[PDB]
Amino acid sequence: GWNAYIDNLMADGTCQDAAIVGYKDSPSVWAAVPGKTFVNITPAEVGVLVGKDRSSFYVNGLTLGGQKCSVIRDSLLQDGEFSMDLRTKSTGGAPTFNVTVTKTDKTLVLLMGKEGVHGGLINKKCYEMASHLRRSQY
Amino acid sequence: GWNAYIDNLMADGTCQDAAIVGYKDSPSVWAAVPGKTFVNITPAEVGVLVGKDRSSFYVNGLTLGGQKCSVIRDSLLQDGEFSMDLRTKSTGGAPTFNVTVTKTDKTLVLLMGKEGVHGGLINKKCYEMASHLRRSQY
Amino acid sequence: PPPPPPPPPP
Repeated sequence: GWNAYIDNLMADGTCQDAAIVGYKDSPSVWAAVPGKTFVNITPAEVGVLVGKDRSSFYVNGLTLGGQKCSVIRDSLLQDGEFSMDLRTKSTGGAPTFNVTVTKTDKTLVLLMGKEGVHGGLINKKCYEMASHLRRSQY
Repeated sequence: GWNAYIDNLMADGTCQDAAIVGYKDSPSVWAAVPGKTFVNITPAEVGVLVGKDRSSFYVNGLTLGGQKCSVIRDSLLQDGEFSMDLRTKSTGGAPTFNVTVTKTDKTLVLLMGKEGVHGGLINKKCYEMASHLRRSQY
Repeated sequence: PPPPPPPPPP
């Protein structure tokens, strides 16, 4: 059951949002955090994340469930790396959060840290979840 | 993922096989040493392990991955000493090895030592891994 | 002594 991955990912308290998105064939949220952002990711957005054309990222970012983010590093489609570091964009002195997106054979794993959690910590949790999945042929 | 536990258990070179098996709901091998015995454990064999008949397998042992084994001490369902000790039935052939099956909340940690390796050493290794697992809610 | 891994898929 995919919701168990959500629970596992959310356990230590460092994250405020998480999702497991299926991008192949017909993209959909397999599991996410109800009442949050990632749960609202659209197939259009998922298409943007996995398209071969990375033009817009460097134009003005992208959105995740409506939430606009800035691309710190895009290696999502790059073999052996399969990761992309983001940062939410805010208005006013509202905080910004680190977001990481990793990709596997059939899945996209998304994690949004809470205010104050370092991007490096978010990247490790995500990458570790992604390596486990790809080992199970997912 | 679970692969690290198998690597950890086998690291000291005293064991020839190891496995972590989920027994709740639908028994499944979560990780086992490749090309060996435990990787072929079946839901029926697991059923016998966590079964109600705790003395029937004393005259007629049991099978793990097809391998016939002799129960030399059964304490799997006992408060505290949640372990079981067995030997590999050298009905034919020649080499006999010591195996230990330990139980946690959701898993069964199985260990098989190499020829000559002291049983208690397999028990220590298998028992400490499960102790780590149960304290980690597993 | 690593942390407990994710459960197996589905």
